[PDB]
Amino acid sequence: SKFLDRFFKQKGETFADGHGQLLNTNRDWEDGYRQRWQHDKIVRSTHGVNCTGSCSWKIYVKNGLVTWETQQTDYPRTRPDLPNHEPRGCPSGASYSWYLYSANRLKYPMMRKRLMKMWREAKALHSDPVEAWASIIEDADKAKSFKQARGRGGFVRSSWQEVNELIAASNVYTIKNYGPDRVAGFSPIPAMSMVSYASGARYLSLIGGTCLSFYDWYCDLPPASPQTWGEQTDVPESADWYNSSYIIAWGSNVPQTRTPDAHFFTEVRYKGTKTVAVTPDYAEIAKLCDLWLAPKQGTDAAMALAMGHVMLREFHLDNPSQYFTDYVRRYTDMPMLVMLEERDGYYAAGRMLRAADLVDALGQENNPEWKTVAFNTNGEMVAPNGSIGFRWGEKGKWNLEQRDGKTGEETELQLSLLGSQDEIAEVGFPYFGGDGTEHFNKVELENVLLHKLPVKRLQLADGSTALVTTVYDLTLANYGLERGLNDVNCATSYDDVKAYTPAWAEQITGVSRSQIIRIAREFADNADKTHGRSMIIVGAGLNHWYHLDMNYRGLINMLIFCGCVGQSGGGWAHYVGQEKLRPQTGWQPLAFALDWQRPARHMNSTSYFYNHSSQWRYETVTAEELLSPMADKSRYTGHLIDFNVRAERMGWLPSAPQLGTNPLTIAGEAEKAGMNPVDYTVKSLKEGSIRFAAEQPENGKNHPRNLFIWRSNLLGSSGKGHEFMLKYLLGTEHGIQGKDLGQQGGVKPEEVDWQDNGLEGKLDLVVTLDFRLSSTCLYSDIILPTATWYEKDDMNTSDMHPFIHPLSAAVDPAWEAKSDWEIYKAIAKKFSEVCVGHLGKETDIVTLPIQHDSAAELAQPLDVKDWKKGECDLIPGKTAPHIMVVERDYPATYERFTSIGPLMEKIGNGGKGIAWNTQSEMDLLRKLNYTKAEGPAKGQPMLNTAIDAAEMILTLAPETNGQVAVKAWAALSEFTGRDHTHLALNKEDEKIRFRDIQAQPRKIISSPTWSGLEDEHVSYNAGYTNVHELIPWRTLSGRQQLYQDHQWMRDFGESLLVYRPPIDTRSVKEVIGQKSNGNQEKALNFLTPHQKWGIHSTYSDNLLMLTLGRGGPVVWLSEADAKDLGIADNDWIEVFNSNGALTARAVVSQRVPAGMTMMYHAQERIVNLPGSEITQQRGGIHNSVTRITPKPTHMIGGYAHLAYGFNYYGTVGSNRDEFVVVRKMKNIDWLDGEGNDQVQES
Amino acid sequence: MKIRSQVGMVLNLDKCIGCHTCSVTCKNVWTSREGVEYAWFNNVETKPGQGFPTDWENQEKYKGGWIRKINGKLQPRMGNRAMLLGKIFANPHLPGIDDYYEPFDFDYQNLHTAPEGSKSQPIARPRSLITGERMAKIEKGPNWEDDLGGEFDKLAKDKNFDNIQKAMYSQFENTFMMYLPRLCEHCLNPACVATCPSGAIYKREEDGIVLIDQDKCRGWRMCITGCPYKKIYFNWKSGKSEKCIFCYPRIEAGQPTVCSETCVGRIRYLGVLLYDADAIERAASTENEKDLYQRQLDVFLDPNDPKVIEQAIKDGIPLSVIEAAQQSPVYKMAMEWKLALPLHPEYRTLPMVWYVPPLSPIQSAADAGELGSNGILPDVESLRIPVQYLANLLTAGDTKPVLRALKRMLAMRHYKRAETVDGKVDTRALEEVGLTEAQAQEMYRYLAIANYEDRFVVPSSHRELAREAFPEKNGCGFTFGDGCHGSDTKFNLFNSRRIDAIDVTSKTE
Amino acid sequence: MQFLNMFFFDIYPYIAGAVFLIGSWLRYDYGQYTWRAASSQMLDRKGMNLASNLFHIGILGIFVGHFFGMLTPHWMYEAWLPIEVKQKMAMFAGGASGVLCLIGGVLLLKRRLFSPRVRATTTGADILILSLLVIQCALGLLTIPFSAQHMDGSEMMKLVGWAQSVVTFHGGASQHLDGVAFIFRLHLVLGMTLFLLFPFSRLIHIWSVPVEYLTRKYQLVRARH
Ligand SMILES: Nc1nc2c(c(=O)[nH]1)N[C@@H](/C(S)=C(/S)[C@H](O)COP(=O)(O)OP(=O)(O)OC[C@H]1O[C@@H](n3cnc4c(=O)[nH]c(N)nc43)[C@H](O)[C@@H]1O)C=N2
Ligand code: SF4
Ligand code: SF4
Ligand code: F3S
Ligand SMILES: [Mo+6]
Repeated sequence: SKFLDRFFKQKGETFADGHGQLLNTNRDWEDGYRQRWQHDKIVRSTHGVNCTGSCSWKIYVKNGLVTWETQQTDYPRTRPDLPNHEPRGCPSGASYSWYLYSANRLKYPMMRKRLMKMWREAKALHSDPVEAWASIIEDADKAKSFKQARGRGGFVRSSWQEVNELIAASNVYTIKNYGPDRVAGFSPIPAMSMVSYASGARYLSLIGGTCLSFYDWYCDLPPASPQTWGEQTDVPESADWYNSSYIIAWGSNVPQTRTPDAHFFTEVRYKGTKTVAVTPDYAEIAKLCDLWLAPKQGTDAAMALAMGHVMLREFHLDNPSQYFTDYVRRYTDMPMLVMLEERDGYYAAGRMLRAADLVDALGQENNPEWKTVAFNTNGEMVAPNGSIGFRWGEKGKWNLEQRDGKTGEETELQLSLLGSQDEIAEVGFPYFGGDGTEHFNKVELENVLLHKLPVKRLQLADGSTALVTTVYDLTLANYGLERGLNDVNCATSYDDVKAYTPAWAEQITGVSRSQIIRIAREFADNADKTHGRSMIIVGAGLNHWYHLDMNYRGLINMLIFCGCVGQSGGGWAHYVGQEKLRPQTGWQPLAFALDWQRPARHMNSTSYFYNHSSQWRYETVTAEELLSPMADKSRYTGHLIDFNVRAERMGWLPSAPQLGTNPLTIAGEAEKAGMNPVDYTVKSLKEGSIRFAAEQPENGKNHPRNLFIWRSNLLGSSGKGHEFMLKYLLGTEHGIQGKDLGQQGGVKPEEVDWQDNGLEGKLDLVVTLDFRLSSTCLYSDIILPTATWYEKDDMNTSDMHPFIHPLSAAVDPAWEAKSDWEIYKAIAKKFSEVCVGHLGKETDIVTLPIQHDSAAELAQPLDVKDWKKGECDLIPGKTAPHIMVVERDYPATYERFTSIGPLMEKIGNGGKGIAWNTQSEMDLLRKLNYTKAEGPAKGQPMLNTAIDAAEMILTLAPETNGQVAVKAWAALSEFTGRDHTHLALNKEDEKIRFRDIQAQPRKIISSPTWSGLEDEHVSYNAGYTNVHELIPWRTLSGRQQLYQDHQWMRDFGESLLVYRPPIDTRSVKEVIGQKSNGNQEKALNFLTPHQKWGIHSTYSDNLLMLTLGRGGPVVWLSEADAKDLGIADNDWIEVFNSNGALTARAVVSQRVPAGMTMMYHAQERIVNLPGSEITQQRGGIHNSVTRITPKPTHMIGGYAHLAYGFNYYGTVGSNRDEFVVVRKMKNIDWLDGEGNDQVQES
Repeated sequence: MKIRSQVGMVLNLDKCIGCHTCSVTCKNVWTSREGVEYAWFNNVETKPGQGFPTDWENQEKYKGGWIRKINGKLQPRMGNRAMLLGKIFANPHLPGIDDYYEPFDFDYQNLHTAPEGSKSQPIARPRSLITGERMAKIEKGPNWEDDLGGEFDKLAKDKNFDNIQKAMYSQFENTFMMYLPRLCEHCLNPACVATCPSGAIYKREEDGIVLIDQDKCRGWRMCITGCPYKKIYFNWKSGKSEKCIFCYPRIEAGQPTVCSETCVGRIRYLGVLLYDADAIERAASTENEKDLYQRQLDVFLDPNDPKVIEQAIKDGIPLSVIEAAQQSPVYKMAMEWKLALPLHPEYRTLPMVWYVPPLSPIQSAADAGELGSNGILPDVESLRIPVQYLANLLTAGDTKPVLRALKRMLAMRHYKRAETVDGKVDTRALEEVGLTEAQAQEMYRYLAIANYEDRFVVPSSHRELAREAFPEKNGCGFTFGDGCHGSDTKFNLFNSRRIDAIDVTSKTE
Repeated sequence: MQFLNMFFFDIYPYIAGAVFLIGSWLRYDYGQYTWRAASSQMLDRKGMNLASNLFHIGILGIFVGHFFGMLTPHWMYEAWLPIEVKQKMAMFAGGASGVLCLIGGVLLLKRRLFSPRVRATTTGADILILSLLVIQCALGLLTIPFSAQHMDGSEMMKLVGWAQSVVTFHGGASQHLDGVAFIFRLHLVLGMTLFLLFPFSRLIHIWSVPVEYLTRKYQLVRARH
């Protein structure tokens, strides 16, 4: 009895001279918290979100429910001299548990009421579902009635049976009547959940639908990478930062966007490493550094150029560094010869010299036009090993051994011609540092700066003669280095305001010249002292600008000049999205059904949405204004989209839909014409009887009709030009504020049909899979409840660390949810039966652009030829896209989906320009996954569960199977003539199993798929293999490309890097003041760095994140800008421009520099948003004010390192150049009929 | 002389990345119930700022902690026994829910059930978790000032800016921000315990964790004012107060706390500290408040001293605890290296959760600057975070121990760079701050490499001593409701017996 | 009438007393987590300082008065404090307390019922117990003018006769009440009722008045247990 207990005895000794008393009383009550902590079990799982985190967590189940999570700390430990990874994690991660039973969980499949009513009424008149769908979609008033209901409520509970049939029926109808490529799916970053992504991609591939890209679309793809290295993206792991003795975090908010890895950065400081933060605002990254530089946003390239200048001057010219010199001699294209073109009174840098150009062709019989030329220290000319020409057609010479491509002897390339020139020529270099808006400082010089370059005259194989010079010489001139020829445009001192001097950049950037000099000096000095252990961590701060390539090449040159790339502790550390799915070649066949059919239908998303959401109809940027001043302006006429269409027909970029005619009918017509399908298509393409769909995107048959969205919030996050998507793709009300080309009476494109009244509501059916009702879901027709990351099996890897671990089901999916894998399996199943009678064993004609890393990448060597313009014949695979024949067994879709195809055995497996035999793997898989008892796939391994699929990926990939890893290195050894098998021989027995990684995360195996090593003595550092194994970079020259000689690159003024001011989107001056609410309006730069309280839009509806943040959508403004506008902290404000409007609350702060505003990326459109005073609609989101604007240099294809590849190259979705109008809101109307509205005075 | 032990915590602010992961994990496990949904046992605040609750550091307003009277005796600033008792009907200092923030939720179901034919896209508005009424606008939150969120003249109200001319810090170029994660200090001389009328708050003997007995607490809500760190939160629904429980259920078996094991930055250190409980009052009543820091260090005992080891044993300290104390990272940072400092020692509570001040980028100067005594690395004088600010926070306004810690941290850096870049031995910086090579290499091991086993050295609380673990092992958890838990007398009105106990006594002795 | 008389003043008082004591004991042993003052101050500080002090300081005045007035025997200084002197005190001293009490309580009730945050988080018992106390206080003050008709302390003697018979378990307690003013009957009934409802309301905090604190050592430490 606690009552009786109250009855002196429980008093022990006092202490501290009567200040304390020790009591001997009951403490049983303490059990109260003990029983809260206790749980049923812990399950290992991770997060399927795009964060690069890839952290393993302990999922706690208590009372048969998921209650919380804490980080796993059992990662295999790193070397003793390196700190370990545990515990990783971040705040969003720690709050995921909230989703499972939250008020925003999607529990059942939902359907728009209006659509369900017409579906059930249509089924009553059409026993066949395909014909039921037809009755609704071919009726203008029916179609319109549900497309205009999108985003306007009315969701009703449906069932898997009902939605699966409607989806299947719709897919069948669309494929049969318009074409397979009229059905598409969008899902990004597969590394975060390999099999979950594979689910939809596999079904779509089998049926021929298009698989949209994401790396370029999100602007994570840094085009500069493919340009310089011929690699999409490969970077050192975070652990490697700890081997660096000098680091610069440039436009990378490490502690906020790389949270789980930040400690490597805070800890390496204690080892003596100096850190420098470069951000316009006082970002979180600054708090952790020794120095904070704040250049004006968008001007960073300027700073880089200046720093490159000092480095070249001090460590290359004055007191030449042995390490740097040898480094750029052997690893860059600097010693490579460039041909000079004759202009008017001066020369211009043309394409690079090729073996072919010389008389005897330097002895190069094979691909002589694809091999670069240089001078050895003995004045002799030579074609050195490694040029892209040695990659195909021959073997043993595609390496970086400093040898003569002809005799095979040891040569030494000379860098500068200065000292053996035949004369001095004056070469013009484009200069844009004088252009730009009023918001950025500029410096006037000349659109064309002339420099004195040392040259030599050569006798070309065609009789003519020509002047040449090295990339090196060309590079020192571009940087403004005085070399003794007394060049009025070269610097005389760092204070001389010339082509890229510290004094010059001080004006553009605003960063003190002495700061630039000091840090440039320290960085290079460090690199010299450590042999390349200087590193730059860069991110979206720079990569999301229209001129991201310049920003990046600026940083890249600094690292190359100091020989930092390829060395542990040094290099280019690019971190954006989680694009490093390590077990690549094991995963590709699963996700695109390459085990059954080759090829699939990949598409670069930026061009896709630019075209279909009709964002081109509002384009304010012209190609002309981006042209080099030394380019023939008349050779580049047309709308930016015209260049895209030409690029497509030339085999450079992918298409979707591909042709203007159903690709399933082309074969039947070739049969009648008496010729095979391929030839018949080329004849029709030349004749014009069959056209590329891109030419007429609004005729009614060339726009996608069915779209699947999963593991994406496209219409509330990534969707640039949100209002345009709502209007042209969805057909609902929108908030676009500006007029189109037609309304302004501008010049119409010369490659695409024009029509004043654009086609709206092109999407017939939008299906979204998710566990929470996102913004995308809110605007869909069908919502499919999918399983959370704590309710399914899958795998995850990242660029940050080398471990591969799983996602596991702590419990079975709650309510009626299903994993993405099971959702698509069921759809493929219903599809296989519903399609019977409409589709059988069809023959599909598929276009495939010229692929990088394939022999065909060697397409157009010297210039650009448009077959449609008669400049050459239409040769698929060279001057146009490959035209492939693909057989499809629509009734067998499900059986193929649930089994590993025969092609892995018949043809083999491979990637990155190499192939190997993978028979043994297939035999192992037959034992692990079991085999089909009968049916079309009888005897093939099974793919019933997500686990079978995961095992497929593990067993086939070289990164997770040492056996395959050796066959892979063996394969590459044939190309280089050097043994690379030793890189994985001591791990040949290694085989990573799904269940083993559930017990403990496993480190992967060194693979030719990447350029870094998974070793116990050296950390993973990108480009390490190129530098240490002498494997070439997949570039024209084989070395790191400083000089881009493709026609377009030259004419768009980017053969060498140069400063380019932020572009003018002209999205403000046309609407500012047009709808005054009485409050002052002001134009500000609209920046959207990634947020702290979520990852993109995921977690944005998470109450924990919302409570730690500002309770909903907010925008940061400087104190000065807010005070000028009369905005107080937390006031309702409105940000808008030509593209649309958004509403939010303000965060007034001192760390935000005047002139800019920041709406941290993805806070979406479902929580705490009032109506807009501009559109009279629900306030919009951050992408309501942005619009896609492609850049021509990102459309280049069929040119070695500049050839297509899913997520490898393509137009990007930049957005930092954007400007907006800001103002304090007046009327705060919620548009909900609650009568709970407010008004902000003054 | 009475030796007692406790697992202390040291947080390396220089490594804190202000991510709040520590706050989220604590919330998920301990305070997700209605009544404490607004409570954040662990919370992180960005400085300059007033924190959570607003201006908790202002003791003239909130009345937290102790005061040393003229006669030299200690008294809680709240008032003596009678003064406090005379404020019980209505605590005149009690912080209101608004001082924290009004806990809110959103109407997500509106996105789901929005009727067909809505005139505008449906949205999810906020609702009070206290009234359930619609909230017109959210005007506050627990981390509302995150990353300098707010006008400088507002954030600078920060109590730590006293005696500092702050004007210069409102200039863009002189901007600075740091992170202050905090939980309960588990003080040696806790004010909360001294301010609870019913005596429901106590310090556990074996591990020094301070808890609020949920059975005995009567909801007099004075302890809240009593705590100068405002880390006790009133559960508005249960009517009782709750606070960080230092994750005792885990500590008891040797595990790190949740906010310790989940710290993404790897900045938290857990280690035993032995102290003389008999010296507590004497130390906390020292005349000059700039001495409380050193006076507390003097209350801590040397674990490798056989005199202390023998006394600890005689006083009941488990052998594993003494051993853990001898390899305690907390002791190495507070006693040996002098890198860790207490939080607001002037409250006179003898806080047991210490901090290592943070470094920061160098300040703005006329030119690119020059090589100081540490070469390219910073000198302590160039740091932009005003040291006086840090001192008001950690050392009662005395800048000497702050500079010493910062200087040593930079010294370590200087030495390591010499070693790893130049490949040379250069102890110039070390000698300047009084560190040896061995001390620097050890500092580097714990701070830089920070192996899991070196950050957390938690001994068992030995729940088997002085109790009966066997019958507990066999019967704990069967919560059928026997009504005999929580009392020492066996008699109970429901005529029942404990499920986890043996009531059939041995007759064989 | 005679039946209802014996029930309310001979029987009921013992029912309410048994429920009060056994209810308190039972709830103490099996409901420690529910044994709190249930402060609502944090949710709305506005007016609580004045109202709560007014109510508590007054209610405690009455309690001291009621306690020594009816439970203290007569032979105990009947010369220095005869019945009518006690009445004089109870009317002015107690009446003033009761005025402070009624104002406090009324303010508290106005707040509990109309302060959004307090009303949204209140329990029914909190409204019922506070309403009955405000009523019991008004009733109490209303008896003042009735006791003023008998300044000789003849009325007070009857009530004190009853009370004392009840607590010494002497049967026939209701007889002492023969002819007393009705208002007094109501006050007694509603008052004992508060005792009946005591163990099932927030009133249990009264049991916990922290007297021990005045002589307690500041620091507390609990040993292994
Ligand atoms: N917590 C969290 N983590 C995530 C994500 C998330 O949504 N949340 N998403 C992923 C993904 S997909 C990406 S693409 C990255 O996180 C982007 O991060 P990053 O730090 O590179 O970009 P950001 O755009 O944020 O820019 C970083 C900082 O650079 C500054 N800045 C912005 N503009 C500029 C500029 O023009 N120049 C320079 N030098 N700096 C500039 C700014 O302080 C910003 O915070 C990554 N992990
Ligand atoms: S969201 Fe990403 S970074 Fe955060 S804990 Fe999960 S996996 Fe790690
Ligand atoms: S988890 Fe660690 S690094 Fe992150 S805020 Fe908390 S204490 Fe700082
Ligand atoms: S004062 Fe004591 S009674 Fe409870 S509310 Fe605080 S622990
Ligand atoms: Mo990204």
